Amino acid sequence: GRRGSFVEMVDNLRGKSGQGYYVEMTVGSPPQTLNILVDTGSSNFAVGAAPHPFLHRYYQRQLSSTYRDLRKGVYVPYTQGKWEGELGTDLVSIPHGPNVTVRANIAAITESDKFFINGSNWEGILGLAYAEIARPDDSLEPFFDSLVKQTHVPNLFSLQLCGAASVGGSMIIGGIDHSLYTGSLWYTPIRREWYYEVIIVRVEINGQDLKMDCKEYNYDKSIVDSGTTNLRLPKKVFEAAVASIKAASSTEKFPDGFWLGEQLVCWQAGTTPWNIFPVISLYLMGEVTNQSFRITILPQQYLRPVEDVATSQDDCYKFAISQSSTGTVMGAVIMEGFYVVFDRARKRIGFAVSACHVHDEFRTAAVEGPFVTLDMEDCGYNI
Amino acid sequence: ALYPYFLPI
Ligand SMILES: COc1cccc(CNC[C@@H](O)[C@H](Cc2ccccc2)NC(=O)c2cc(C(=O)N[C@H](C)c3ccccc3)cc(N(C)S(C)(=O)=O)c2)c1
Repeated sequence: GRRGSFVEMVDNLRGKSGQGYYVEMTVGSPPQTLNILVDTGSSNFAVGAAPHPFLHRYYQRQLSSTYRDLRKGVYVPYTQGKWEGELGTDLVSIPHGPNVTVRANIAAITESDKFFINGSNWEGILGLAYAEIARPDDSLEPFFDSLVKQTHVPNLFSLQLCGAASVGGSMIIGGIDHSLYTGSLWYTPIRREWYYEVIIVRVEINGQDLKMDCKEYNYDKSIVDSGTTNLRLPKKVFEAAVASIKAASSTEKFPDGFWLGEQLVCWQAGTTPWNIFPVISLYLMGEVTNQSFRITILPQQYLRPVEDVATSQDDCYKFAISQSSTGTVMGAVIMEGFYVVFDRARKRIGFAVSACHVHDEFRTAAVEGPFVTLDMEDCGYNI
Repeated sequence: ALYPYFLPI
């Protein structure tokens, strides 16, 4: 639509709190309109193409004169949910993105399990990571590769995800918009092009170092993934962080079910005691030798509001740091703090403080550096 | 009033 300038893309994301950020897209001729989840954690573009009780609409191939069948089926399992369907290609646009149309690979989802989310209001997923993790294999070009190859759009995008039961945010395809952040952009390298893999080199909780061998933080990888809710941490790191949070906030008496995300903590509306809870800092590898920077999130990011489970008299929350056995996942808990620039052209990810992050009058999310890391240990997990 | 309290999910 129209000029595709950055001002037209600001605020092009919507969602329900806790159910994913999506952008509007059109597929097929004539255009069929669907809300598509923005997922930096995977690389397949896939839309519902069959009735499903959670879907209010879906893509109908037979209606599109520009659809082509690739006669190959496909199966994707994620950490949460799975789906299968048929590969094909079709014309695709983004009404509040660039002003372009691209022929892209589409998976028509015909069966799924625990994938679609009731009331989330989206009907597909946009995998924005690289080919290497696309199913069935890396020869299925992801959408972002197609868009850059076929158009003039610069090889970057950036995301501003805004926390809380409606959320919003922006995907700027092709550049950086100055009104979505304040302060400076700090960049960490993309270690390998598959997931948007990065290296964490130090973790602090309330300024106190977790004091683990830095390889533990990236065992067996660390990714930035807009399709995952939580900050997911490898088991050993999960355990230490909970301990450290529990101590800093004297919540040793909270049930351990709260800490495994099996129960909500509820306070009188307007009284959440933000300040008993510690800020969390990740130091990320810098762009020069032995330099790093940190990102810092508040409890306002790692405690997430949950609605319609209890009286409006009360705010209730879920602990949204959880355990993983497949590496760190810097999910929405992390991304809601910052403006995040996915600078594929220069193999780097940028963080700046988000103009829209939830904070209080005492504390804000921060992005700070440079720090000289006296340690020349290689923090990446290798074997 | 009793706070905080906990709810299952
Ligand atoms: C094939 O690519 C793979 C395979 C395995 C793992 C990965 C790593 N990235 C995972 C993401 O791609 C996928 C994409 C996705 C799945 C299901 C619905 C919607 C999106 N996300 C998840 O697997 C995934 C999605 C969620 C989740 O609820 N996401 C919803 C949509 C969301 C809510 C709020 C903000 C962002 C997202 C939670 C978790 N957790 C395990 S948690 C409870 O620890 O947060 C995992 C990639």
